[PDB]
Amino acid sequence: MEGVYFNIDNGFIEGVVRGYRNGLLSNNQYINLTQCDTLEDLKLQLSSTDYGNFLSSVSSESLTTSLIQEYASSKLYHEFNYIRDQSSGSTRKFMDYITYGYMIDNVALMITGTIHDRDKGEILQRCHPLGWFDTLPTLSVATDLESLYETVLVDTPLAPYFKELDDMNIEIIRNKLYKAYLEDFYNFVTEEIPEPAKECMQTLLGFEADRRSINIALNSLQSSDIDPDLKSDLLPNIGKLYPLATFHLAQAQDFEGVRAALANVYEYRGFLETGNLEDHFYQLEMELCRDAFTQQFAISTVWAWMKSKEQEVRNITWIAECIAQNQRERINNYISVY
Amino acid sequence: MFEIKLNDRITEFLRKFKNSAKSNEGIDEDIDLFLKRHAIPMQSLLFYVKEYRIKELLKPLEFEFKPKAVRGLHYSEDFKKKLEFLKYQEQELEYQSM
Amino acid sequence: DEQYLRLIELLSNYDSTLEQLQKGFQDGYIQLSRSNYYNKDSLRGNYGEDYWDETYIGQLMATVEEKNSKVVVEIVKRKKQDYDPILMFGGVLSVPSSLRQSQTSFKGCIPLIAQLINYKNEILTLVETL
Amino acid sequence: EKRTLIAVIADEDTTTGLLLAGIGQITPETQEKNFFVYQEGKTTKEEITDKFNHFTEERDDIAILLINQHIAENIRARVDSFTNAFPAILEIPSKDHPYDPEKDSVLKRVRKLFG
Repeated sequence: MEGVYFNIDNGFIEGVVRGYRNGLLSNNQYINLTQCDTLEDLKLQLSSTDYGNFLSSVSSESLTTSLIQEYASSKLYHEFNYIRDQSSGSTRKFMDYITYGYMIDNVALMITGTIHDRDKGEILQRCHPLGWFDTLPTLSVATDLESLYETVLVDTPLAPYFKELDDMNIEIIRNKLYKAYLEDFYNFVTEEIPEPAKECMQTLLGFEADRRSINIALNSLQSSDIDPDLKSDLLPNIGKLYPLATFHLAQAQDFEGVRAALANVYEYRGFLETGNLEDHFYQLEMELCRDAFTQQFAISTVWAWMKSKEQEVRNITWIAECIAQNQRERINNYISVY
Repeated sequence: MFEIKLNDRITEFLRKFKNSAKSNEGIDEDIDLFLKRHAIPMQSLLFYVKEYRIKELLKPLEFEFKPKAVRGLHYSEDFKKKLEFLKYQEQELEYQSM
Repeated sequence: DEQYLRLIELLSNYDSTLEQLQKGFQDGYIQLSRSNYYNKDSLRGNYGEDYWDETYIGQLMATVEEKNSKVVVEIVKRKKQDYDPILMFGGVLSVPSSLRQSQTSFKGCIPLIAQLINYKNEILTLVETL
Repeated sequence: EKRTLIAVIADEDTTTGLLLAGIGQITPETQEKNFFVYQEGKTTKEEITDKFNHFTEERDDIAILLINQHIAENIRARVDSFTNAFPAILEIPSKDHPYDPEKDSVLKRVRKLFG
């Protein structure tokens, strides 16, 4: 049974992460924030939640929505790093993998800044704390393929995923990196994570890979140079769409074909039919995470917490935008399942 | 973005237009609302001037700008008290935690 | 003087433009904000600093005519660096569908910017004339 | 007329919007950084005035100087002192501070006419 051996290594971690989950803003707290009508009032109201005084260093006048988002995300990352510190063995590998996605994001950001004529010194101020690694500034030697895996990326944990350098090439490299990383992490979950967490993380990673696959399939229609072979190379092999719907998406070269491919899958049909697609993807993610919190002795609770807290940071930011911009007529467009 | 204040020239010209080419139902209603609103859209003023062409253009200009939104108007008194308590706690934090 | 009536009309064309400039930005910002939301596909999150490219030569160039006492300014395509700016944010696969709406609003603002500059200059010329 | 470039002193979000519009970070030739990213609560009047002078006096190719209106309201005195025709200044609305006609020089100047 899961709880028989889970609490040997992950008892404290799971308890603390469950406390963090208890700290997620409930719909009532989101409504109270929504009632706020200025950024300083939002800061006061947000001090009453588990966010506490995270904005104590910011004066009421210096407060801005970017600072709110940055500070909430810094709190989230400090909490995640704390949970990672207490982690060991398979749990530590699980959290390292969680950070691998942000490492890939940081690689892409650094190379995009490099082609964009921004020095690495200033770009490191933008890199996520989770994705930091030693050779991060050394990877972006130049705007050529000799960078990354050729010189420095071999020392990074992303090295196995690398098996010109224009903006389009940058995005293709990033999407290939996510594809390989998601496949590798699905494999690690299947081979090394206990059964409840195994299935929960398998479902969550299937949804993540499907979100990607769908987004790439839809966006590559916009006069992109990615041929269907490259698209097939960009779609992960782990999603709920794999292999039938993934193949249909890869070959489809029109919106109607993509919609037909999605209609094949029960879990996603209806997402592309109506409403904003990203809203549907976020709602599905939140429902999956809320389900993931019903399982007690599962390390998926960590992932479910991260993607939950991350969503929270968006919501608190979106409200902070609508309050800042006086766009109150859409202040309720956030997703909150708690 | 802004209307024209209903100065003496504005009031006199609106009264004349009420019994002039601008005596149309819609134009007359707009003029009456402006008199109630103490200002008229200046595009409507130009339209009335065209209709008359009468009165001179010189006048004591005063632009009625769109009122600034009042922040916190929809706050409930309970919400106001909650914000006041949180503000008091934040003010205390500066030295209680020192 | 009858010309004052024209001034009012001029001001009207200014006022409407301001409102058409009040929108576009107003919309262009909120969709831009809604693009920070939907940040999963973004490189880092908020669209802003760390996304810009100093190597980006402006796609838009403004020409000053100086053909009369009233200064007249126009904006056109600039005469590779001259690329569509949305690609700066990862425009082929990663930009949210709302960043495109934000770009549309901000582009729609530019002709209004040129118009507003022109009307401001004409109003100042008339003010100095009267 | 050689003036063919645009200069902006603005907030990060307004600058992002202008970049999305098509304005570039540097001039087509002899490119130099033409964007000053004003930050609320972290920039004194001196810096804003210095960059305004940089864009208005030097950089002869700058036809248009787009300024977020709150930045101008911070340094309204310097803008009022400024007087030229080759470079044209235009206040534009910001994310948190929409365009405010009560802080527009044209409104006051026209009101001074009394007609």
